[PDB]
Amino acid sequence: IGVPIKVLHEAEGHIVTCETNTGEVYRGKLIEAEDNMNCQMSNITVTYRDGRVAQLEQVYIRGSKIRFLILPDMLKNMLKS
Amino acid sequence: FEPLVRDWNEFNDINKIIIRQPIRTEYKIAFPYLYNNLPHHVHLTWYHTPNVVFIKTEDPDLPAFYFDPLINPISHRHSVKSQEPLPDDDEEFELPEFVEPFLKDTPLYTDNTANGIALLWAPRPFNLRSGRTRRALDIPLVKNWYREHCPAGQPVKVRVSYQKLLKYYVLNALKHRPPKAQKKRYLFRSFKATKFFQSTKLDWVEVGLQVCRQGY
Amino acid sequence: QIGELILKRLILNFRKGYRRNDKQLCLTASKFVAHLINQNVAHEVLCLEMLTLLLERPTDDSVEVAIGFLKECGLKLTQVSPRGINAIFERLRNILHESEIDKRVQYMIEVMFA
Amino acid sequence: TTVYEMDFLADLMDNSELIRNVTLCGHLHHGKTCFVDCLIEQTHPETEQERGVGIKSTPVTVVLPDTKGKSYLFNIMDTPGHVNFSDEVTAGLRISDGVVLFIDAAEGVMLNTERLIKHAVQERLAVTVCINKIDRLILELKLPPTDAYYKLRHIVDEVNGLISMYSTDENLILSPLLGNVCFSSSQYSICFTLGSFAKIYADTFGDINYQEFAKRLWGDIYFNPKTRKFTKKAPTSSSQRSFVEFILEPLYKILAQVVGDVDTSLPRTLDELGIHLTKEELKLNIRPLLRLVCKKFFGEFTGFVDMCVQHIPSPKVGAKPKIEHTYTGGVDSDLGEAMSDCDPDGPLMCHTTKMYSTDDGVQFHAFGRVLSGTIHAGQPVKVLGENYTLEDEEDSQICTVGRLWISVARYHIEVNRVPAGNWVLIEGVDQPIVKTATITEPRGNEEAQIFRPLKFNTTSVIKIAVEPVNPSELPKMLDGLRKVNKSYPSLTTKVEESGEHVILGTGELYLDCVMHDLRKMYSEIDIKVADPVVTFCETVVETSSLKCFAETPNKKNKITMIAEPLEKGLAEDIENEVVQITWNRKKLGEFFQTKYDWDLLAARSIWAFGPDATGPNILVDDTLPSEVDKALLGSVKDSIVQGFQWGTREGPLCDELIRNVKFKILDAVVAQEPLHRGGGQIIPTARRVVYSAFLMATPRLMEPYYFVEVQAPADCVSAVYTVLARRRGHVTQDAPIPGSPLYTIKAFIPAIDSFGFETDLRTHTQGQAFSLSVFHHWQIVPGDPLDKSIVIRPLEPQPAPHLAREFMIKTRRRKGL
Amino acid sequence: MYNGIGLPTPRGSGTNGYVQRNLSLVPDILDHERKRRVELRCLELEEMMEEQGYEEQQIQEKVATFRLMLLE
Amino acid sequence: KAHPPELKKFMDKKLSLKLNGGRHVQGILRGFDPFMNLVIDECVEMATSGQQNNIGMVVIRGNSIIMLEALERV
Ligand SMILES: Nc1nc2c(ncn2[C@@H]2O[C@H](COP(=O)(O)OP(=O)(O)OP(=O)(O)O)[C@@H](O)[C@H]2O)c(=O)[nH]1
Ligand SMILES: [Mg+2]
Repeated sequence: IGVPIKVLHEAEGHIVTCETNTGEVYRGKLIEAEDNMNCQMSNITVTYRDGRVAQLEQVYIRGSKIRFLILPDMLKNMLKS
Repeated sequence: FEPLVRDWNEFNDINKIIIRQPIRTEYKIAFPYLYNNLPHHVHLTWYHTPNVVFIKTEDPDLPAFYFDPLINPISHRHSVKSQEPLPDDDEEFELPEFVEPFLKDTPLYTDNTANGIALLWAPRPFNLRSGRTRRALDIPLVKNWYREHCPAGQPVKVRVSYQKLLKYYVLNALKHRPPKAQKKRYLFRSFKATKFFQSTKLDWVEVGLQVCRQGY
Repeated sequence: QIGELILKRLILNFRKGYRRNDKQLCLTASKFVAHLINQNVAHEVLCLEMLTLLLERPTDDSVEVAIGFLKECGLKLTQVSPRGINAIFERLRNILHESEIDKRVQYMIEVMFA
Repeated sequence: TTVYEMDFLADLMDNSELIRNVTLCGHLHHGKTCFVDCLIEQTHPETEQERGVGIKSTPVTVVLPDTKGKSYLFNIMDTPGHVNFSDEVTAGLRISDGVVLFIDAAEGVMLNTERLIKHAVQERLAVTVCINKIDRLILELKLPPTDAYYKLRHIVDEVNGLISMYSTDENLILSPLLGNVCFSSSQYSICFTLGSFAKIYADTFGDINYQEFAKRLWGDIYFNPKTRKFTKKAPTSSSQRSFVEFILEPLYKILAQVVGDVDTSLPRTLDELGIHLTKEELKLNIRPLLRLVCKKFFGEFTGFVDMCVQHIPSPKVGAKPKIEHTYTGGVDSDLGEAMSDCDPDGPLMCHTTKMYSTDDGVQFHAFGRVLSGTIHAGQPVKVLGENYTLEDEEDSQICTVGRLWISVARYHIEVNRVPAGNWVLIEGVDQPIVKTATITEPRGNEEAQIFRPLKFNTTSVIKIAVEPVNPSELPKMLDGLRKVNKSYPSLTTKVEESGEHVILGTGELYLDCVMHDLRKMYSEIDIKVADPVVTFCETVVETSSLKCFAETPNKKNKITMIAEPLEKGLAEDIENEVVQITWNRKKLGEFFQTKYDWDLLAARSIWAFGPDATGPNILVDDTLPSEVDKALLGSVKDSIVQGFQWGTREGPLCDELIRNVKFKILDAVVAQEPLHRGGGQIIPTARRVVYSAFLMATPRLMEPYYFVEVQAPADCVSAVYTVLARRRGHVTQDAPIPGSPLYTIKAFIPAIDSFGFETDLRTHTQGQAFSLSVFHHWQIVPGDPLDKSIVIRPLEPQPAPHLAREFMIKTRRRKGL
Repeated sequence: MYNGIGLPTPRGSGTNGYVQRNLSLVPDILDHERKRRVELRCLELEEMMEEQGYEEQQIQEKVATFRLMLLE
Repeated sequence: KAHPPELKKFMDKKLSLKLNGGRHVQGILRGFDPFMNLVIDECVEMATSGQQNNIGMVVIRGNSIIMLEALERV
């Protein structure tokens, strides 16, 4: 199991930002993060490629189709590696 | 021991007590503060250390782990006991034919485990595996003997001896001073380093006779 | 030979009472067989077979039959071959703590342990 | 005489959905403090000790990773387990949300364990179990692995039966499949749930699904190798259950290899597990070696944190089913819901339950939970004391905050701010408060209530008089007493009108520690102390065959009332809050008639309950033709009940409480216009009616009893028998312990004769036996309290016919005159 | 058990300080209760009448007779 | 490993599915496997025109699943 993955699981319960492979940007609370990067989130704000926003209560995004995630800086303080 | 240092009160008004059981010194030492006026320089002792239940075996024949007649039969009984959140089969489940009981090539016991467990609750030197070596005078062989509680029918002679050995023991423990200081002259290394002392190996008895002749 | 014929007859009576669900006859024949095992005329393997056939599918009746047998022949089996005592206790604990047994078999097991 | 990590701690506090508040409870010596110690060393590689018994609790809050790595903040209230100190447990039980009950594998359930499951279910907490001290089945008791299974199953089923006994709703049955129980060995670094063990199985071996696996291990599932498919009963192989073959037998072999064959087979077996160990670390002795191997294989602590996280309320979910009980209104308009939000915002309603004195000075640190809002340094706040009702605000002293601390066992890490949902040690709120406090916002007032002060499971019944040696220092001693009344939850101190200071406590060891702190720390005066005696009660045995009726000073109102005895069931219901008259008379009536064939007219007649809200006596009103004088009786009921409760409290015989009695009004000649003459001078009239009936036609005395549970070897049973005979015992039960070489004895003993019974027992048997004691019930003392033909030889012990006589003559001599 | 018997130190006392235990040691009550008897005589009559009718007149009739016929 | 997606929470709920190709459908989750292939019942194609057409019960390959959004509360 990968070092970044452990740090992701650490962000469960925190507000995170996710960009997909298609560039839609989802911000909200990370409920569950699976080993393969599958992500369950809640109370989302989504910002599309045209700039428009929307609001969603509940989402789940497949790990493969995630480009990246932004996590809190609360985590930064795994320095062993 | 000799006493440490050397009118009217109301609580001992003999009309105002109820005496059902006489207070006695063993209570007065179990609970120093509740049962005692002026408790000073008193150490508060209490212990209910979980009674250890180790069953000495008779022979090396029977297996190590073995229900002993001495143990009380479980025979746990209750109502129609219960039923589980038991995920019944006939749906599916299967173990990939790699995994196994974590180590089944190993037997439960050997001709060394019953012994090895008996060694686990044994007096201080023997429950070990390794330590430093002590001097020969530093090893009291008989202390564990006089530290015992009810000699139960020995002449008053030996009971008084028991109590006086306990007294000496306690005074030792009580008056213990840390080393607090150190200068470490080495008499014999200082001697050997001079041009006047030589060294050898002798029979004990020989240097015994030498020391006595030289004393004379 | 005479006591042997008596043993064969008590074996017939015990297997009859048991196989035909006759509580009284099975109980009496088990009484004679336990008295034999204590008088040292009936072997330990046959008493083992009796206790095992009674505790094969223990109900109130068959477990209680084993319990009555044991209340008298628990000394012979446990002093000649404690293996019988250990097997009896373990099998009792399993069949009376892991199957749908009631206060009847519960208290029979309790009497056994007593 | 944690730089980049405390910030992380703060953000965890701020999440309020990554924290869990749990109380670590159980019986005596069953593993709590060692659990906590090995745990803080897992996180930090960075009186009591001589006692070997913990007396007062300690809180720890630490950050633990689970079986997925997500860190949590854990609030762990390590309690003492001596049945005499149950007070401390109650404290934790309020300010926490779940309970981890530690049970011993070798003993099972005993006194304090069952009593704590009772106290935990009646306060509606979460209940988890750790069956600890499992090596005592392998190394010590030497049990075939299947009988280890049998014993574990037995313990779980019995705790299940009891938790069902005290709680109606079959919402939860405990079994490790649900994630309710860890298996542990605090000192040998092993704690595991079926979840954690199956995940270990998966991670080291192939990719098997650990969840579905864990669903299959405990509880009579067998497994056939060929099919590789677990089954209910159908091996005739005479094989073991899934549990044995897959979890126990491997654990037996681990231990047996470590302690038996450390020299030969251990390197091989260690290879087969994946642990590598240095030459230097295989030169350890067997206990350190065993623990090191078990730590290296079993990982740190995942079983516990997993079980708890999975079944903790998480104060955010948390609060709502709690403020039913804690809060005096619960949820009405403003604060019930506000707290239920658990938002770090606004209201700032906190509950402070402890005060840990600083070694140096007199001051304390109040310790409490912040339900709503967020506390900061210097924050001006207003306390709400225990007597404060909304229309008596003098009780609220107004103050501020000096420092803020957060706790590991004995390390104080000072912070600036704390949000709702945590515990905190607040400096500055010491001087205003006593046992309980409710903190609210200073100068920002909306309006505030208090949570009902702590309720305790046991009644404090032992009595000790205190005086200084020279009265010159009576004030200093008084300082001292205040302080200890501060630090001990159920220590009740009162200065009795005969001029003394009586201290009222739980047991002999309790009072010993009280006086230890009294003489050691809080005041250095030399103090005399009387011998222990107990507090009594008054009751009757038959009805007042004739009545004395009291009439006003200004002879206006005539009050006729008699007395008679209740039955025990309904009086205990009065105590249990089962017949709470907070109902309407309708519910009262159905209750009474339905259950004990009480009269519906008896129900219409029942007015109130006496000594206080909870008083085992009853006041009844039965005179129909004057009954319709509701103009006058409906007027006078207030003074009537006041005089009733006064009379019940202040005692007729020896100034002590009465119980188990029913009084009846049979003629109320009320003054027409019962103005202020009546209203003022009728309360003593009422209580003299009470005394009149009571003393008139059957005084009797009542004294408490103690429940004693004695562990003992098989032989020394007779020994304890004899002891209990000397002290008026009545041993009830004596029973094997299943799977142990010990017998358990359960017996009663008059709390009078309970003094030194423990040490007497242990001395006579060379420490082998050991008893704990609890108050259980009162009872009739066999004497006639009121007989002048009974004279008392003033120092030898009385025989039974006169115990009550003596008992009064002594106590009044010091109090009643 | 040094139970408040003996010497602090048997030291300069001329004795060994050995202690032992002394082996040779051994009238409205009836009228108020009639109104109580009368009490349920109105309610329980009006109740048993309520069981067969709560018209408050048929029960007042059964209660009025039970009050007059009993007091007679 | 060979893990399941954690979707039991979403079982028998109405969902909005964003697929690759800018494709979007809506339907009730009836099941799944470790590859995140889905069974969706009462499925409706939301054509880029805005028009919606009922396609019934269908299989969506997890490969081409970008994102799902619940139209219910879980
Ligand atoms: N054999 C064995 N003993 C253990 C184990 N874990 C803890 N102990 C016991 O733990 C004791 C240490 O104090 P604790 O019993 O933990 O303290 P406690 O349980 O809170 O009891 P109190 O402090 O009086 O409430 C030692 O006496 C050991 O007997 C264990 O895993 N195996
Ligand atoms: Mg402790």
